[PDB]
Amino acid sequence: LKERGQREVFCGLTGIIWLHRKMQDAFFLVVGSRTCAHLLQSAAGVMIFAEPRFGTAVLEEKDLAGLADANAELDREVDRLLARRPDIRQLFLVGSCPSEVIKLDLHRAAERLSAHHGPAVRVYNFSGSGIETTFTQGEDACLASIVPTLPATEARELLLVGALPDVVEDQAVSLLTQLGIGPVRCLPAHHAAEAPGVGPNTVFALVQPFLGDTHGALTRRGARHIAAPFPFGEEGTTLWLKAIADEFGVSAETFEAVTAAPRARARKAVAAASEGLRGKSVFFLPDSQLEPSLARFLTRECGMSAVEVGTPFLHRGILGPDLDLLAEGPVLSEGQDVERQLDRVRAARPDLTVCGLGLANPLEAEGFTTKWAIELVFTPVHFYEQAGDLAGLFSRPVRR
Amino acid sequence: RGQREVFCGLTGIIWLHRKMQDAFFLVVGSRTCAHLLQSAAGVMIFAEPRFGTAVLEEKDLAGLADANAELDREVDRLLARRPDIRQLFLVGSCPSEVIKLDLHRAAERLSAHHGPAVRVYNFSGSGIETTFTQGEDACLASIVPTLPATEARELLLVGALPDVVEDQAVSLLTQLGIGPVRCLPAHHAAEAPGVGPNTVFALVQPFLGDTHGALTRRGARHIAAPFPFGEEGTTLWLKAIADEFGVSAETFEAVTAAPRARARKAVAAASEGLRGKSVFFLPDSQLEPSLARFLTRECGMSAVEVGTPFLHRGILGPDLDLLAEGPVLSEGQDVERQLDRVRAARPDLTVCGLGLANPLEAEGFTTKWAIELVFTPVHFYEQAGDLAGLFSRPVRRRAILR
Amino acid sequence: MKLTLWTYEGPPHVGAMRVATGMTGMHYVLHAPQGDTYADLLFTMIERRGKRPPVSYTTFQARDLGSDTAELFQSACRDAYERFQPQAIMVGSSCTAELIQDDTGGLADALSLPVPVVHLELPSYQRKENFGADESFLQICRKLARPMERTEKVSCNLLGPTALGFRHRDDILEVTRLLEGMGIAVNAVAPMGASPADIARLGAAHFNVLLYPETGESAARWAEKTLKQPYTKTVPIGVGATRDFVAEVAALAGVAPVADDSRLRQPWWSASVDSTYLTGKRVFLFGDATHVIAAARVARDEMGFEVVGMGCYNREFARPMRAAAKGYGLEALVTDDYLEVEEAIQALAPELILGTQMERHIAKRLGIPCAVISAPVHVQDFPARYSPQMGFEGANVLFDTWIHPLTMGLEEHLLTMFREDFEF
Amino acid sequence: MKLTLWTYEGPPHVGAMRVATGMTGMHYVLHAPQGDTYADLLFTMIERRGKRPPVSYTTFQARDLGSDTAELFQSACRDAYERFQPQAIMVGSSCTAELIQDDTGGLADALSLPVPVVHLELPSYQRKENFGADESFLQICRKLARPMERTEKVSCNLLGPTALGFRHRDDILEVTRLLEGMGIAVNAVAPMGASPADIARLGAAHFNVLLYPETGESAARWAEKTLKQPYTKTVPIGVGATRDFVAEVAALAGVAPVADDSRLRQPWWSASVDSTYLTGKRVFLFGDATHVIAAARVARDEMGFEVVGMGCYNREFARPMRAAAKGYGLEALVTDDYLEVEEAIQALAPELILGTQMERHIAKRLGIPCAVISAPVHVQDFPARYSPQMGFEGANVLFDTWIHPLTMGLEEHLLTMFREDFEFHDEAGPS
Ligand code: PMR
Ligand code: PMR
Ligand SMILES: [Cu+2]
Repeated sequence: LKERGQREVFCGLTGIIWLHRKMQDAFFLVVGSRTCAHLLQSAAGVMIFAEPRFGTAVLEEKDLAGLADANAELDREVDRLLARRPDIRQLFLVGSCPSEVIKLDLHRAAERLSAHHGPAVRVYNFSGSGIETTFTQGEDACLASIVPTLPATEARELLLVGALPDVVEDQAVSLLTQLGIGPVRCLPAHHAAEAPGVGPNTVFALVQPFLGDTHGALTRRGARHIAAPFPFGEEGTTLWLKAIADEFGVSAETFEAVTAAPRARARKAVAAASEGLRGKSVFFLPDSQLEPSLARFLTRECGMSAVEVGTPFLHRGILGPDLDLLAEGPVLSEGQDVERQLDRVRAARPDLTVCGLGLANPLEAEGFTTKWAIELVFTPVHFYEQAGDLAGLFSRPVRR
Repeated sequence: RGQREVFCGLTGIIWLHRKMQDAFFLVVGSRTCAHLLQSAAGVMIFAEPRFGTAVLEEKDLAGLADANAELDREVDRLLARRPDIRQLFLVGSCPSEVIKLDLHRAAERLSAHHGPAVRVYNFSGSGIETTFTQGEDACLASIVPTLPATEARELLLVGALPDVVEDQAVSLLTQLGIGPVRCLPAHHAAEAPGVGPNTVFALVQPFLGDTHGALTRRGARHIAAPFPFGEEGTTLWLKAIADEFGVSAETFEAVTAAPRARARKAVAAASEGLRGKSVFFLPDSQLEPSLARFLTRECGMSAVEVGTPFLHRGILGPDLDLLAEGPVLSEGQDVERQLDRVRAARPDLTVCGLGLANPLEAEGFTTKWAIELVFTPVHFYEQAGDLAGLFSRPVRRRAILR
Repeated sequence: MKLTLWTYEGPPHVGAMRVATGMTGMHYVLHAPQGDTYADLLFTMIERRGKRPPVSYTTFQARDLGSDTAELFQSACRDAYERFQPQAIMVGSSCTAELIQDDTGGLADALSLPVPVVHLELPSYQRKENFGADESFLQICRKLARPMERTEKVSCNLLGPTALGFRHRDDILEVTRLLEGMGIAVNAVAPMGASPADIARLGAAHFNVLLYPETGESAARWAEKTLKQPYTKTVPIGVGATRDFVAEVAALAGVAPVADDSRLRQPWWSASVDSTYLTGKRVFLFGDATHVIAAARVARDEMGFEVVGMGCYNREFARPMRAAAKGYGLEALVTDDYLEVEEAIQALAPELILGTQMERHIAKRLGIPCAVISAPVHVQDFPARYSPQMGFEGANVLFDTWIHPLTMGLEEHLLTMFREDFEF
Repeated sequence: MKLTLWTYEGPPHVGAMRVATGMTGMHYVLHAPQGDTYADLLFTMIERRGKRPPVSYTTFQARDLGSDTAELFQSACRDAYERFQPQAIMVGSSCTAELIQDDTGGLADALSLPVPVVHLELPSYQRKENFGADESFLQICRKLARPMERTEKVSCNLLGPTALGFRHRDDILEVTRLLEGMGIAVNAVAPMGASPADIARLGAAHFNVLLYPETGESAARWAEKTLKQPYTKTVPIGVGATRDFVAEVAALAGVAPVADDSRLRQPWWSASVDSTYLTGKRVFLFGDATHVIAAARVARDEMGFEVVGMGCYNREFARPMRAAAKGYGLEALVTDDYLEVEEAIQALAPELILGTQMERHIAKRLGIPCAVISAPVHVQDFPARYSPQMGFEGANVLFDTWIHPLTMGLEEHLLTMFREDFEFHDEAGPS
């Protein structure tokens, strides 16, 4: 739904920036052209300067006018890199726009590399091109790549399917064990040691909103989805914890006792950040798909009137839980071309104008106080203890 | 007579406090000497230094006894904040001399009142008596009377020299069959060397004139040896010491043969840019002739005017004996004439004072700024080619920039 | 195929985008995949250019991989004309549409837009952004700049400055000051502030001036024949280069070589007794070819630095680079990866390495004093403060920026020396 | 009284030297003991003045007897006369020269100097270097300047600049550019570029402009009274202050307030999504009072910094500073010792200590980002590049110089946060 227009979202490879942070024993070999190489170089920023696992093998002209030579050469370069990087145990080949158009057999390449490399390096392939994906969707694809490989466990386990920082995922696990049993197995494994036992009865806890196809891939293994509004505020977090609890079985008393300290911990912080957001117009442009959750939280807690919650990729079975808390007032429009929502912003002037980084500076110069959603994925604001920090981040009431 | 550019003796404190640790220096004076310490230290003052200025406001001007009481209070406060002090120093300054605020009697007053662990001694870096490096001289010379005596042949080369070079020197010198060297093994405690009739002190840095007198007062024996700056200076120094202490030269020729080779090789490597360049040794630190002999002979230089603020010929005669008597010396110091002589003679390398350095360099003169050689290691063999290097630096920089 | 981690240069369409964003009113419409708009971030953040760069990516997806891409481009052009009304418009493709050939120029002609359209042929797999920029500039000069009457006053065009360029914005101001000081009036700076009207007026000058040969040599060479316009070779970075440049444009125009140097403090501030530890320090210059060559002419001739290394990443400019490397007695490192230069400085261990952002970062990783002189930079290196790199004030800027690492090093060395000795 | 290891101000005679060497053709014949020459080194090396500071020192090595010292002072006066050929002579006493009984001006008159001789009193034990500079300025204005006819074109006087100032050179270039771009010419920048002839012409400009109040305000008041030249008050450091200064000088001269803000980058850059992390950063603000007040306005308005503490080291300007601090919700911290500054920073724990040389080091010891916004600085902070502080280009400078330490910290803290320095913690489900 771009009306044949400029969809500002990034190609899925930008998700690799934080994925490599999550799975610290995983390398990501991207076969993109110099454009995709420049994208990784830029969007990663300071990542490049500390030996990042961001192989951006550029396919040059010799890789053109030839197919078997290309993936044979790819095999060669991979072997070279594990020679330089023996520590890596899972290599993440990723499909790029150049890789898609030249019809590179990324799956077959990953297969032969795994075969000659063995279980010591379980090289995996997925797709993160802009021809198919859009920013965060890359993380979806990357975790979906490991989903079939993960050990099959028919026992009732919980899956922490999300790349939240340690100071977030550890807190989530601690709370869940505090009220529930917590057979929590984080799907984005910190190391290959913590291989999660995905299975039929291993119901998976979805915690990052942008994860769409993830749902499908995990449900193929039988892993069911909890209809829990996304843990991103006094409503999303509380509802998510509640639903996760009753899914495994937790008394209301135990839930209240466990979440009593976090509840008061975050209520004061969110209020102390909300007065900068008290009664103003918002506008979510389709950058990264957290906007529905952000509207579910901020509109109802900090009193930010919801004008339009744009979304590049709308979902019905995943977004529904937090969709229920969403008011009908905001326009649920999907991700249009930049001109459309830009003109909407100009017409219905919003106080806060959350959008992509590319429009952030112009609309900032165009009299729109802007907060870029790009900051959201890196800054650890996806649980109870950081709900106030999220509100402070959204606040941004800079005066001159 | 005239405008003299040499700084106060407090400039001695700057390296004295580092070289003689556990020693705090109360420079009692005005805001002016306070500023001088500030600027001279430059970045030391940030690193919690062991000095400071006890400013005399108008309040502490008329009443000398009032100033004394306030100074005692200040001293107690400092030692409470600095218990590690082992020897406080009541160093006088020009205002202190004018106010005739006798810090000697003050040191008597607060000797053991706040603990006998702090041996408060008094010297005077005041610009009204001393001139620059005369500070460290005066400090160590006031140290001398409090020192104990000894009843053995003891080598009292005066410890005004960097600990690394000092360790090198004591290593080689003990290797040359010599025992007591005033080398306290830890060097972090009060050395308290013995000074008796058989004590033999070897002057290490030329500026230590009144120290020589003090040791002579204590019956100690001087060594008339050329000062250990370059190659011949260090060689003659060691040879002389070896003779007077009783050591032969046979083992000496083998002990420092390699060091002699390094010194000569490094000087030959660094004097490449220094080929017959005229040197005007402006009187700044009274250290000049010792450097001159090195330059003019073993570096291959041409001295013009090896001046000095003060001249202690008793300890300079050895060094001068190697100097070619062509180059003139200077007991008369006045920039009103020194700069004129420099401008007329057009020396290619001049050791001007820092405040005269940049102006002189603006007049087509490569200026070796002289505050280094007191502060940087330029002594003995390993650090002779280094010294030649700092001297060859200005001409090379001129060469690059034309 | 080669595993790349930090490409010194972006793809060439980034260079064309730089030229388009630099000048006013020329919409560089693109046949690019959905997501390739990442380049807009560079101009909107690192250059902090307010308005969105005047570029309209088609942003095609899995839905669009056939003739629908051609229809996308058709729309993109007609839209861009009406919505983003230009006076001149570019066409071209990224890597994806380079492979999926769509005849960009044919599509643009099919619209037959009244404003001139500049067909851009940009090989996006064997060339880089510096090329891309130069090629784009050349194509718009041959499409818009036609020979015309000389301005009655002697006048010159600055060619080379380009949006997202290392201190280009300040350097135009400095060189303009200097040229006016001599008496030469600047006819039209292109392509950093020019407009299609200005590119039309380009021919009216007496002689082009090459500020940045990387993005301007092709334009100047074409102007030499089409417009009968000589172009000066000596980019004026540093005091010596400034003197040569002054004399050169003086000869070219006909005016006296008088240039006001009352703001020159570097000759004095480096000849001072303070700057004597700087003599004979080892330096490793890396980065843009012209910047590196002029920075070497400064380091070895006005500062006293001893050049122990030298290297470049503009293969296009390897020949002058190698010539200068012989000039200083070294061997040029005409590479394009950080591994080679990293190994080079590790072997060399110069006191002050300086160059691209990578040089600074692997200086820090190696704990070596680090400065920045070349093109690839981040938002910090793009300053708000007036910091040109050419002219006399450029010489002073070079001085301070280069010895700041040195002063930091000396002060920290002292601080560690002091307050620290043997415990006992 | 106290153990002063750090003293922000210097002795009064140093300020007198600042003024003297700022001028062209003015010798500061100073009674001083041998060694008090050290300040010539400060001027020569920190500021890198080619020609040696035109000051003489009647160094009395050990003839401290009043008969001798008087003779040395007289001889030095006359020698400085026919040696350096100044158009006027400045004579005073420093430190012990105050203690020693001399008539610092009577002898200078007695030598029958044909060139004017300005007698200086500098109480060397209750005043400081900023006073000394200002008082020396007042003296040279009294002696040399004289009311004459107003220039036909409105001429503004750049009162205040001296040598060894914080960017007292790029700053006057910037202010002259703004003023002449509006149209007003400058008659004579009085110190940091004014022969005694220029001071003689100070009575022809229309309206004074007090660039740096501290060193030149007293001259400004004397100008307003005797020369009947109104003096502006606001210092144009920043953008808001610059607009105010432009309007003020427009009113004082009756001209249009046109401003060349085309160079203004700081407003737009501060108002950028790149640098919104600035909001809510406590900044400690120390240094000389003028620069601190101006930095207060900039930090609170242009950058959105929440200022936590404003102190100064010159008591002479305390009252304006306490006024401003009560404005910003704080209390001024006018002091003289570095200890109280260290304590204030320690307690308040800022994130950006904009202060003098010592505050820079206090920051580095404490690991807090540092910057220099005042007068006491070593040679490093006197750059060769065009680095003004007032004017629009001054606003740009301010922006970058203040932001650069925070960015150094951020990219430093990032490289720490990054996996290269963070492969130490791990979690495996429920541990
Ligand atoms: C692809 C272009 C681009 C550039 C220029 C970078 C680096 C950088 N991106 Mg943003 N960044 C781009 C995109 C993205 N950035 C990424 C990273 C990153 C962060 C965490 C931050 C940010 C920002 C920036 C900036 C300007 C501020 C900075 O250098 O950190 C650069 C050059 C900056 C911000 O948005 O404003 C404060 C900020 O704190 N980006 C990510 C998220 C994975 C992507 C997809
Ligand atoms: C202008 C007064 C001044 C300042 C600010 C300092 C610090 C300092 N003085 Mg030198 N310096 C001045 C005076 C003195 N310095 C002192 C200390 C010291 C030395 C030994 C050295 C030095 C130098 C300097 C420096 C570095 C900048 C310079 O002045 O050239 C400062 C900040 C420094 C240098 O320039 O060489 C690399 C050098 O090695 N200072 C002393 C010894 C008592 C003197 C006389
Ligand atoms: Cu720095």
